[PDB]
Amino acid sequence: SKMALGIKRASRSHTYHRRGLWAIKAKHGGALPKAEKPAAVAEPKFYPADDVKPRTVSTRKPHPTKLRSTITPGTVLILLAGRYMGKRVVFLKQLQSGLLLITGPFKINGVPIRRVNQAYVIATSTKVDISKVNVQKFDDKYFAREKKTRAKKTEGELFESDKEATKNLPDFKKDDQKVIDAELIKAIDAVPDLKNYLGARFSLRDGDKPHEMTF
Amino acid sequence: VAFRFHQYQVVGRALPTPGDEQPKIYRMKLWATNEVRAKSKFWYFLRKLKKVKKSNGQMLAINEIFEKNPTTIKNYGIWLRYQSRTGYHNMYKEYRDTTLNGAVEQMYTEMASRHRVRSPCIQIIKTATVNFKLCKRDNTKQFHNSKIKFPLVYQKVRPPTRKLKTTYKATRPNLFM
Amino acid sequence: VSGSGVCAKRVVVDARHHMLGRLASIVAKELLNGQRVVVVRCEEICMSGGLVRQKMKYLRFLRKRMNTKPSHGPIHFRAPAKILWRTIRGMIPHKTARGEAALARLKAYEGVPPPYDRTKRMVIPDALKVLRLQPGHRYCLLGQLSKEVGWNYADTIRELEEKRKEKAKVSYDRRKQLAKLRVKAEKAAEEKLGTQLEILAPIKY
Amino acid sequence: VKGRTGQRVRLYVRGTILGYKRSKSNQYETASLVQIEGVNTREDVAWYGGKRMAYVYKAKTKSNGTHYRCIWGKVSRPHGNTGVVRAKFTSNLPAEAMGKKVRVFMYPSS
Amino acid sequence: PFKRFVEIGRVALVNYGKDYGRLVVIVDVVDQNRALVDAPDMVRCQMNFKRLSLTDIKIDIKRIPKKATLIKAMEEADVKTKWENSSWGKKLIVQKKRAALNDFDRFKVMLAKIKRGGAIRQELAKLKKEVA
RNA sequence: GGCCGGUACCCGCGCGCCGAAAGGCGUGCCCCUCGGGGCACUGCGCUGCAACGCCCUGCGGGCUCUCCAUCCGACCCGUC
RNA sequence: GUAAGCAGAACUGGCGAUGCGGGAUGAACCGGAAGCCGGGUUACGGUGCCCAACUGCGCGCUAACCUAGAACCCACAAAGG
RNA sequence: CCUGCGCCCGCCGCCCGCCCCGACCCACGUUAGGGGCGCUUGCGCCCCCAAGGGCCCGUGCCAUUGGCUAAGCCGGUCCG
Ligand SMILES: [Mg+2]
Ligand SMILES: [Mg+2]
Ligand SMILES: [Mg+2]
Ligand SMILES: [Mg+2]
Repeated sequence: SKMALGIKRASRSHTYHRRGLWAIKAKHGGALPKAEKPAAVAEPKFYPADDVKPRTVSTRKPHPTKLRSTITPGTVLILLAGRYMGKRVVFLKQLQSGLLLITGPFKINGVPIRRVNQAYVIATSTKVDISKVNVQKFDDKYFAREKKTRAKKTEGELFESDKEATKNLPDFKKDDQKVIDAELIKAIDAVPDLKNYLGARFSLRDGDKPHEMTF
Repeated sequence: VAFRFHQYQVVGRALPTPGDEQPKIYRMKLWATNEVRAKSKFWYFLRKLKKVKKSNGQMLAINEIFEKNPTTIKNYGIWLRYQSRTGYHNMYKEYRDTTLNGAVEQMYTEMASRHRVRSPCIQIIKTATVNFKLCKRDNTKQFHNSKIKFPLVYQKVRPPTRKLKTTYKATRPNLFM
Repeated sequence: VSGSGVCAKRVVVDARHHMLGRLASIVAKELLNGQRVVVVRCEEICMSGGLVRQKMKYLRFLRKRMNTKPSHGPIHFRAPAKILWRTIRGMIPHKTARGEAALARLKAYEGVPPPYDRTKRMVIPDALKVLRLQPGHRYCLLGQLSKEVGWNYADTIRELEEKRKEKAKVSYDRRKQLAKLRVKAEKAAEEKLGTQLEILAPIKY
Repeated sequence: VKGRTGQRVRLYVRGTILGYKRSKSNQYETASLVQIEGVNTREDVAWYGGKRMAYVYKAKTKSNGTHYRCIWGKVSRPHGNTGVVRAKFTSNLPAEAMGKKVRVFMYPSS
Repeated sequence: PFKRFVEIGRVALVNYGKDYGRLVVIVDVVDQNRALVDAPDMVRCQMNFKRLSLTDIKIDIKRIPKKATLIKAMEEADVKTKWENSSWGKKLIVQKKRAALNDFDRFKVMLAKIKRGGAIRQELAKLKKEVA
């Protein structure tokens, strides 16, 4: 219904409703409000020679990426790129930036609760029942890096010293993975053989055609 | 499914003229690949038979004829006029096929093969169903027998679709009829 | 013909009873694609058209020699392996680096010299006599053709292939016995596992 | 085979680099031709159309800690009736590149 | 002697095209190449012997039967189940099931077949040691 | 699925609330009358799409410079 | 003119002055006339290898013990069996 | 035969460079026929269409830490 949606959105009356010009006929009496003259700073510190153009605070409000039809909270994905390729994970929930949020769990797979792009995953037809996992604590800030300054060039005394020390991933993430993998193993033992499944990794051995291979 | 020929009937007449204010009407049964070619053949036969040209003619109706029972085999006869390299001749051809429409295809193919005669050189004088026990050609007559049985001397070995086919195969195929 | 695209280090071809030119085009495209091929039992390649026709074709080929220096002219080979290698070179572009690198991947033999006995010998379906020649039309074996254009090793291939066939037959009998005892093992383990093996009931044959 | 060393998962479907987009007398080195192991139909490449490949080779000198180089590309569209594909690369391939093997992953997957 | 002839009623597997795998009864032959195939879900149509693979089952019917008569003859000769249960049609049935295994079922088949392999290996080694 | 573009107008945004968000939310007419749909009065201003990466004096980046290999093209210029 | 890839005219187009795709090769035969690039689709002609595209789906005839035969011009065959 | 200050060969301690990603698979033979197993060695039963099949821990960050280890498998290596 892409084009029916196009017309239904495109109606002048429906655009009145959508922009909500009522409740703009509410506040300023029985009429549409005036607008005024901002920008009375009158204090330019320096005058560029080129014709000046201000910063773009972008007013375009892009649509959200559409999560694939074959993705359900609880679906066993297939990672495809990066250090966890072949790893089979379980999809927790497609988070607010658009990226998928998956888990090993780390007790069996070594794949922590981590962010994965939707492009690099192949949803399998199997599901798990996980409506009693409490995932609300995960978001973009949990994962946002605050990547540090490039003044630290990794030298012969940094190489294994970072391995040998622990100034790394924090202990609240340590405890996090414990709570999620507990409440998710309690959901995996239900599905027979699934722990062994997830323990395996998908390998496209000889005589395997992906166009033929279902998932 | 699709048929390379279709038996139309075209009905036409000369343009109105002050005398003979209703010019007489001609019907024909023509094979072609579509409407416009059937029409263009119709004016051919009413300009070499009935002295009427497309300019000084008018076409009133063109119907596409279909077949009664596509599910049954019908011994067909075709009486046909054709041009060899050094003259003209007249042929009679008996076919077994489920439709006259398929019989005409089979007949152009036979004239293009047995005689290198193309389509622009062939005319179908008369077509009819020459039911069994009255057929003339031996190759038609030899399928008029229940309790028929014959094995398949010629059977292409071939994978069901283009996907299943590879270039090397371990075992020499087992062919048996 | 674009190739199979298969992944073997070497693909052998039991070239017994295949059409010379058809096997030659299939193999030539495999070489140009870059997959290393080895064709054996070349002494058996069947060629359409009777033996007398292939004869006169080859004896016309003998006439073609450089007048002022026969040592420089068309080099007429006799052994079936080299007949095949020349028929394939006629199909590969052999005056460029790509084409000569292609022919570097071809190795053609009469018989099956070791280590090509203990191996699966793959036949190319698009070229077999049974599938490409109507039964009853003239054909000749490149072994007979060379035996009559003066390749003096038809005998010496023949004793060696009799020896190789008997040495293969004894080992095939041994593998029959080993496979019938593996089959009794097949059923012995199946009867020892019950519901453990239900999942393979519908996809087994 | 058993008890082997090498890669432990194949997440890519191997193929040969086949030539270029050629007429009978021209090359347009921009679009290469690629054969995937296992595709035998023009509609079987429908599922590969878009999936990304890598030409992996190795030079004479170390760079960034390796001899290995890799030039990236992707399956644009089908070519012919037998599942050969046309590949578009960031840089056009070498002509020594044809006959060698190229890795077709499934990354940009659907 | 030949074991199999194109003749009235013989059921044939169709082995090429978009209708691969169907059984069809050759109820009448057009000429030395084309015959009429009658099928339960497919209406009687001509199809060419190059696209038919003759099977082992014959049903004993008339020429161009009435559809009800052909269906009851298919029941009395039991072609569906005999075709399914014979090795040739079991090949097609198993081949479509292996077509329709997904990733996790394929994994469980892998497990079951590793364990089967180990069992056969151990049993064979024991009986080979019993063999002297 | 492929290639191109990425916004001074076409779109889009604020001027109300609810909603992290796609989005929803009002009045009056016409329509079938479930579902629900059509139309409607319209105003000010603003108006360069995003997210995360990799490298940063390096065994890096890329070069229009040089040599070489491969593929395709390719006859020796002036002239009657 | 016996004819000529000859000599002289009529209508038009081409080459000359013009690349490019096809006819293996060719100034004028077929397609088609152009700034430099990215993407798509075609014309002529093709899909066995050289060589990009099917050893595709069909039906017939030919069996050539002469170099069977295989492109508009075009690289011929005749009377006659 | 094999360089008296030269070389060859074995082992293990490794480093690079090549190749590769399961780089697993011995029948002959015809195709107007054939293949496996039994007993009259002639006849039963079964199977024949494509390796489109079989086989292999096939499942470990090319692979975390230690320990025991059946039966089985695979490799290096001595023997024949
Ligand atoms: Mg030259
Ligand atoms: Mg002069
Ligand atoms: Mg283009
Ligand atoms: Mg090609």
